[PDB]
Amino acid sequence: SFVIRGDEVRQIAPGQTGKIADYNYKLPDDFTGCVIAWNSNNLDN
Amino acid sequence: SALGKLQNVVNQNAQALNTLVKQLSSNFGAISSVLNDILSRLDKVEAEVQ
Repeated sequence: SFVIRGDEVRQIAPGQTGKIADYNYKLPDDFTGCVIAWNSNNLDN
Repeated sequence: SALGKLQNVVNQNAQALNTLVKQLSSNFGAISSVLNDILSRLDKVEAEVQ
């Protein structure tokens, strides 16, 4: 778990690419589970 | 044409392999029939479908 910009939410999936996946957190290409995301301007910082 | 059967066996073997080799280069609905092409410009999941 982590916070990213609202446009950036797209990036988190198996097989997907981009510098978050590349340099911050690689998912395995055969992941199992769920990705859950929502805004948090109370954490806006 | 005296050696009808044997020459047809040799023909059939060459014909089978040229068929089988041509088929390496058939698309089957994949974007290319030469494997490295598909790997050249796709994300690994999309590539693995193709």
